[PDB]
Amino acid sequence: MREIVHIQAGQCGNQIGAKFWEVISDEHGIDPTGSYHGDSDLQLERINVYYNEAAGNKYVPRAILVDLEPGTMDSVRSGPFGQIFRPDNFVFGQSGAGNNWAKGHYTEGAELVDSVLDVVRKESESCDCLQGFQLTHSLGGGTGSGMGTLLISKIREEYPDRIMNTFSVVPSPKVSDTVVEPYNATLSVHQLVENTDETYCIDNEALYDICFRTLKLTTPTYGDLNHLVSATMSGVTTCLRFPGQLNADLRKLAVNMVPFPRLHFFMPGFAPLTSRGSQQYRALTVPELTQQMFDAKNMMAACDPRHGRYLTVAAVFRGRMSMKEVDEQMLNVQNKNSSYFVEWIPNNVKTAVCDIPPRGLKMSATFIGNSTAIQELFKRISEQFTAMFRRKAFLHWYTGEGMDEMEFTEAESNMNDLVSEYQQYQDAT
Amino acid sequence: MREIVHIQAGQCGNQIGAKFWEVISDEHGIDPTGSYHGDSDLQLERINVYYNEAAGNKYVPRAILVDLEPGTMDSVRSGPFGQIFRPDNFVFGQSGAGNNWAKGHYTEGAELVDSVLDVVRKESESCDCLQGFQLTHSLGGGTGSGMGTLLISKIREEYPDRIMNTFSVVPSPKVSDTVVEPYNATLSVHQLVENTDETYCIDNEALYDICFRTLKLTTPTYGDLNHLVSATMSGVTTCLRFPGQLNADLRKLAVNMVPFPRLHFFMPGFAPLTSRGSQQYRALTVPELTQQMFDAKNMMAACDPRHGRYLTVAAVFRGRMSMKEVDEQMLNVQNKNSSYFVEWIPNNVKTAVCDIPPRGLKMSATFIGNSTAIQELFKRISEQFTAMFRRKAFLHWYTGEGMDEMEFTEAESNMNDLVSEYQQYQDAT
Amino acid sequence: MRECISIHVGQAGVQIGNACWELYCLEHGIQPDGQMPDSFNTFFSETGAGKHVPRAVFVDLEPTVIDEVRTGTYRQLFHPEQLITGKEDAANNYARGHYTIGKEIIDLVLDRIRKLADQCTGLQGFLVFHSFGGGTGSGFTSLLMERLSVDYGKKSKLEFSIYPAPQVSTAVVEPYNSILTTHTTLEHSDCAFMVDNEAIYDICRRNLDIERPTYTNLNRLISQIVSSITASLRFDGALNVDLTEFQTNLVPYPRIHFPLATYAPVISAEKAYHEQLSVAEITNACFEPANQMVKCDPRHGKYMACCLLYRGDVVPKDVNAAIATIKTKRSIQFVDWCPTGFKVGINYQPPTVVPGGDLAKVQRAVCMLSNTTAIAEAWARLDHKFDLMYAKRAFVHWYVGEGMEEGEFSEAREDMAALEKDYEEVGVDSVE
Amino acid sequence: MRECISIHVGQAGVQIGNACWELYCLEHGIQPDGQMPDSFNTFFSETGAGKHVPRAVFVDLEPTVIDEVRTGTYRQLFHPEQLITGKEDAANNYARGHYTIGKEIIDLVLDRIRKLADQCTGLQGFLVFHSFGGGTGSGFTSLLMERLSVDYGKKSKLEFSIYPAPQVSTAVVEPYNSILTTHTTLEHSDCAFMVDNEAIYDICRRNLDIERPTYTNLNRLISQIVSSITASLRFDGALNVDLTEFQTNLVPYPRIHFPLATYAPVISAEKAYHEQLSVAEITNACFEPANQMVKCDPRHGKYMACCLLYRGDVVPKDVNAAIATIKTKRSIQFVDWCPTGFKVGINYQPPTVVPGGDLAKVQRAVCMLSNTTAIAEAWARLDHKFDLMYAKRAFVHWYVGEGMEEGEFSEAREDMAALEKDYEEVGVDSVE
Ligand SMILES: Nc1nc2c(ncn2[C@@H]2O[C@H](COP(=O)(O)OP(=O)(O)OP(=O)(O)O)[C@@H](O)[C@H]2O)c(=O)[nH]1
Ligand SMILES: Nc1nc2c(ncn2[C@@H]2O[C@H](COP(=O)(O)OP(=O)(O)OP(=O)(O)O)[C@@H](O)[C@H]2O)c(=O)[nH]1
Ligand SMILES: Nc1nc2c(ncn2[C@@H]2O[C@H](COP(=O)(O)OP(=O)(O)O)[C@@H](O)[C@H]2O)c(=O)[nH]1
Ligand SMILES: Nc1nc2c(ncn2[C@@H]2O[C@H](COP(=O)(O)OP(=O)(O)O)[C@@H](O)[C@H]2O)c(=O)[nH]1
Ligand SMILES: [Mg+2]
Ligand SMILES: [Mg+2]
Repeated sequence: MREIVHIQAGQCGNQIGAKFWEVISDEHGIDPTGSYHGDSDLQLERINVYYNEAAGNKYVPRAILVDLEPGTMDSVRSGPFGQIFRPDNFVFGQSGAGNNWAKGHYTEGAELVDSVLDVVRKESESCDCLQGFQLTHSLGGGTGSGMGTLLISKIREEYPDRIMNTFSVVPSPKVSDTVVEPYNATLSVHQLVENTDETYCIDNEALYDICFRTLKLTTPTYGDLNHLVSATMSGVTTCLRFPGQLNADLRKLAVNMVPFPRLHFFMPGFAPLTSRGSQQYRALTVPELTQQMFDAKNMMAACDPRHGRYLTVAAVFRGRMSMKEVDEQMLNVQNKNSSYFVEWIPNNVKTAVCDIPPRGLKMSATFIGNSTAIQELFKRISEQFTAMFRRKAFLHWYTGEGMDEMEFTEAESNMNDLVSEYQQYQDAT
Repeated sequence: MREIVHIQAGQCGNQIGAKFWEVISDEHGIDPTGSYHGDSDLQLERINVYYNEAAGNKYVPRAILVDLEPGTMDSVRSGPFGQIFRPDNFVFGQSGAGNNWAKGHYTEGAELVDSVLDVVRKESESCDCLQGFQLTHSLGGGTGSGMGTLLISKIREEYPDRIMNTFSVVPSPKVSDTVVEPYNATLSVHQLVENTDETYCIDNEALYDICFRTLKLTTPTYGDLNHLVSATMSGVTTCLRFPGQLNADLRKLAVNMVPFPRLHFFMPGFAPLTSRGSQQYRALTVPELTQQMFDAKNMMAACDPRHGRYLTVAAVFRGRMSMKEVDEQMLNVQNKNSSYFVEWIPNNVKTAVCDIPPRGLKMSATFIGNSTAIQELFKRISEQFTAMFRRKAFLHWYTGEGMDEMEFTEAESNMNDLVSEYQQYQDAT
Repeated sequence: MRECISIHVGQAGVQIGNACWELYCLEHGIQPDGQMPDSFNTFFSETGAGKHVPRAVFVDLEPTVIDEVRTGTYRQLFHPEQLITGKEDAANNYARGHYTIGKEIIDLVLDRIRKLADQCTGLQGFLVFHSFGGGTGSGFTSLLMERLSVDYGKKSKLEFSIYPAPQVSTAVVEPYNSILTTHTTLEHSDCAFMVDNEAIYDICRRNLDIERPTYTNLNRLISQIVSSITASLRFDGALNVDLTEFQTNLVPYPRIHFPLATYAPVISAEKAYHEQLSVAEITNACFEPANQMVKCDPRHGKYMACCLLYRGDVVPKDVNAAIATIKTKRSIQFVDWCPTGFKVGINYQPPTVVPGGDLAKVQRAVCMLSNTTAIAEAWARLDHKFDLMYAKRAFVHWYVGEGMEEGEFSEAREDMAALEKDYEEVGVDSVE
Repeated sequence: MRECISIHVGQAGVQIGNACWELYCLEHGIQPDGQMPDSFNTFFSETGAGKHVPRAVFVDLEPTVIDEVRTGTYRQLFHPEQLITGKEDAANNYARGHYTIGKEIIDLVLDRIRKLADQCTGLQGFLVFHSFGGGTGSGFTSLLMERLSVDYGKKSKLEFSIYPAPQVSTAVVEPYNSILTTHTTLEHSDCAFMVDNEAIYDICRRNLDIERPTYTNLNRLISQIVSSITASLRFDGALNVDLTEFQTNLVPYPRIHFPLATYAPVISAEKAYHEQLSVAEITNACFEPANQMVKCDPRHGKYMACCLLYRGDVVPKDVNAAIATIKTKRSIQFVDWCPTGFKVGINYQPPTVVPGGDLAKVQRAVCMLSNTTAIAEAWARLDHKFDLMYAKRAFVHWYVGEGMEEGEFSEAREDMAALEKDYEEVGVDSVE
């Protein structure tokens, strides 16, 4: 009941998912072999939401792994927890992405998407009552952008009522991994505003700061950065995998956070985050969770929330706590920060309380916040997009794959139809 | 209830506070780890006034440590009781003071004060009902003067009704540590007369005498001098941390000692003080406390109280004693020394009695006296200030940091508006 | 299974290959016999026995330098049907490279490439290692780049050329051979990397403190660049890159595909101490104008795009701090239409040390592949040397008599002058 | 993390540095190889291995004295890109130091300073160790102090010069080189400490009872002063001081920044007994006019400001008694406008003893940095020697032919005479 099909895409979407299933297996007590070595009995009550029971008390994940080159799949199956995925789910092509959106969504996307959807449809007909999908990709590359938004356009035709949320990795402001990443982002946001139901914008630059300013790490590798994202992905559905006092799911956080069907770009946050030699001086109580969420050095998107207005705010708490002390802290941050919220929505803080903490901590929270401070996120992409498109530079790699300027012009015009909404409701009354 | 936020500044304000928290922890029974190893139960009744309860029965001090160079903070965290402070409170800069007021209050003060007040505001919103702050600095240096008076100007804008007292170290008459210390004192008293509520003037020269004339020490290091100041800082709030017969606090000693809002510069005194091999010949009774306070070899300021007049006098007694024998001694010193007090204030001796002595002694007192004998303190600074300013010497280090002569002239004119008040009420009737 | 074959043309191509394939064998423990006591399946093909052969085709018109391979130490490694030779050299002549001698064995080489293309399925692209100077490296290459775009087409073709130095020129007719081979490869090549000889002499004299380097010591430093480009295919990295991804991020317009390579750190073994060599230190050694391996001042022009290829014990956070300081400097400037000008690649394997070498065992190394408009000054002086010699019609009687239209020079110069104003179109800024 | 690099210019700069960096290694147990079996991170940089290198840049125009370091005992300690040499010396010539030879390698030294400035974050200031006598120590320094105030500016620049003796003068043209290098450093330096050679001969003859000292024995006593100034950065003290704090408390006017250094106790090992050496004893040995290390009688002028730097087992109360008796004496007098004329600094670490030396292991030592107007008599006689030689236009033909305006002498002398009357402005008292 209420199953979730997990879809991965690209180099980055694999290396998030290969760390994501390492966290879920440690919450349910699953070895790298695939068996069960748990201690309690609450871990197997809702095991069907991500795991299908195989023959012989083994549980395999409901994951679908997509890439255009076999290089990243070669390291996922050979690493830890790589012997738990079913080998039929590794759907990879021999050509290669080329770090291009045209080779991701038009040329090599169509040669592969008819073979991916034989795996998506097989997993969807095996579940009892499907809740909704989820996707992990990145807007910078070619496979996570081109092949990643191609799957959503095919799924939403087949499954309209099922929810579809993506954990994107929006490119950083200062540094830039890909030279043509404004083209790979502008041609991807145009697909996500009409095909998904909610979208989690994550910046790499906001994750390098938290490992340097809060956790105080000398050498944070991508195993350290992607462990924070995987803790937030599990923190949204944690009211579905475990019983609680006030239960939520992927639909309650979709209704109460999305007021208009185009405004569904979020920013995630996690609490608590302590340093190594400073986790004993800190009083790890309930109002320590509240003061660590709302400050701007804990957001996972490189944008200051003080510039905008929070439309809707979701707080998903975990662990045995009290309900008065939640409503004490969530109200006081709405009175002293009374200007940074919005006026025409009264009482816009959503509360959800689970019962089981993550492995290691005593209690924890998860911040799922919507804001108009992400208009700075699209005014920076659309500035870099029009700076490159007006010279028609890097365009023959896109035009040579069957593409015209109307594909670009209707993409940039749609983004300025999105900026003119977040600027509108920030000043409405 | 009635919490106190402790702020430190400079090289001297750290080495007083690093000895100050060593005395408070020995009164409440706190190890250098941070746990509790007490014997009675009165030590944990009012533990919240300086310590915040952490997770796991540990108590961390409510201290905020400020410096412009990391040199002094490197020795505080590595010394004894240095592992008890929270590592977020160590707010230090990389530039360096330079022993200059212009680099303390204008240039490097503004680059740091916006980061200090994120720690001050966080500790102030954690307390239940705030009593008032306190500050430990020195008027000679640059960080304790420039950065020290910059914090008071920012706090008094945010928290007007809360009390603000400073434990300054006024520079000595004969020797001089800093060459430009009249500039660093005259530009600091101009800030303290309009921003603090009471101020404790302490001279180094008066502390070298007591270790040489009274305690008879061969080699008094600064561990020996700063142990006397830290015993007086705890002796003011000792009626707040422990129950008594006639209770006081930082507000009763602020109302009853300050008749006019500019006259709030005090002089502290402590009793009893015995020598090493002479603490058995002395009858340590109640009138031995009285005769050791009022004589001029026990004041902590290098100024003779016989030249002036006591306006208000506070005596804070500790230990199980009787109330008649207090009022016997406090009255007889007001009849035989009838000229050295003032005429237009009848019965100007304030009494406060606690119940718990310091660790080691049977009973003790604390003298908080106001006087017009500190007009000798400002007639010596203003004489040295006008002796240097009329040649305009050492002035391009101040003028080169954005400063004019009107900053100096309105500072020296304010001090002569303070000398003309203490000379006025000494001869009033 | 991302395979890639490499083609070595001319004497400058082969003597780079003898130092490249020396390096690939030592990274995977391959003996000179091909034996060894997976990830290396890209540049090799394990046979039925335990023997590995390279996916390389050496080709030359003279049998001198190929007999070094057939008689030297790496003798049993190469398949003897790959080492294609000829009777007589082209001998500093583009016409003998493309019309007379090159037409006689071009059918034999394409037969050998197609026998190496059929046993691979993840064939990304090619690697042509040639030189603009000689006859075979220019004439036979310009014939070869035509025959590959006809047959294959979609595969990303890369070139590691040897650009002629501004002052040191061995052959006299290098302005003739450089223009005629760039008129032809401009339509077919996708990215042609530039490496100059004279700038490597400036590095080996100053940094390594070797007063007398030979061509062997120059081929060691070239093969370190060749390794660090194809390092992401042969190992696992935190942020990989492929050969299809170089042509997308460094070639903005189809006429501008001439980057320049830069490697760091290049220091001696006695100087390998005394300094810690962090990524914030060795990244600025790439953009320093004294360590670039093409004799062109980068402050004369603007950087269009750059590609940093880190390898070794490299922290991904400290890369982000190292690139961010470069965009704050004032001597380094980018073009106005390119706000995002970096391609970042991190690999885990540290660079290995060939024995008998001069560089030391380090923990990290950076290969920069930057595409700047500072090369536009270098194309101007090469067109200035071509206009001086052709005004007197010097050396033309060799090229006419070997089957070439005399007016083909006038068609080559007008096409190169069209390339010259294309950098002027890029370098200007925009209105509003 | 309060870091500080030091620059050694000229032969007098280097041979002080060979006795300074001998002393810093022995205080922290550093081997001559740089190894050792924290607090010393100011004057070193620990690399990836367990090896520490100095933050020093030796520079000289002649390759003679630098080859002592490259071949001697302290060979593996210094980074070989720091030891910057030249072909030919300036050879007692300010014009070759600033116009001809100094202009050819000034771009190389600033590149090496900027590579040591980027890896530090608590960089307080510099330490230029030069001499007024020679060509490189004066000409190349005056060029160097211009290039640092342009680039850095805010950092406190200190100098430990070697002031020429009133009677003992090795070079003949020392009145020419001293004026031309003081006309230039007057606008850029913040505090230039004076140490004279002849006054150290008077101390080594009388106090230490050594009849024949060499330049090695003089460089031991200089480096003790260099250690005691930077002792508060490298260790913990009861009352510290920083290099930014010297320029604030000793330079009252921007034209008067010439103090003089004085060290005590300087006694032999056989005389290390028979006396107890308390702080009330050794403080008056500093203000005694026979132990000052500049040949200037301090009773002719007035003390503007003084800086006592105690170190060792020093009681803070007994310092207060020791300074208070000095202000009661009658021969010691201060200027009228400065009532508070002392800067006090106490450090805990006792001064160490270099083996093969002449001073003994003591428990405490005082370094005095006093700024007096008794140096104004010394500037008068140096201007008296300059006016005698320039009246006959002697030695001018060397300086004109090496690229210098002939009237620049007349601009230098009028600026120095303006410095001469500035001490007369200070020495007078005030009305009322
Ligand atoms: N980098 C590098 N360049 C080399 C080397 N040997 C020769 N060259 C350069 O190659 C050019 C000469 O052309 P070659 O490659 O020898 O001629 P070819 O293409 O083999 O053909 P022929 O002229 O017919 O023999 C000059 O620019 C030389 O500097 C070498 O070992 N390394
Ligand atoms: N304190 C000290 N002074 C020295 C020493 N050796 C030489 N001097 C002084 O240095 C001056 C001579 O000038 P140099 O410093 O040697 O000249 P230079 O700057 O190195 O450059 P050139 O004149 O070009 O060789 C005289 O005043 C000497 O007394 C030494 O070991 N210690
Ligand atoms: N957080 C995170 N981002 C990554 C990781 N690997 C790659 N990325 C990001 O992914 C983007 C590059 O796209 P990529 O997925 O490799 O290309 P594609 O395979 O063609 O889709 C850049 O924005 C990188 O910052 C990783 O391990 N963690
Ligand atoms: N009582 C006492 N005074 C001290 C101590 N350390 C320094 N001082 C005094 O502090 C002043 C020097 O100021 P300092 O704090 O070092 O400079 P700053 O850091 O720039 O503020 C002088 O008046 C010293 O006498 C100490 O441990 N105890
Ligand atoms: Mg050849
Ligand atoms: Mg010399």
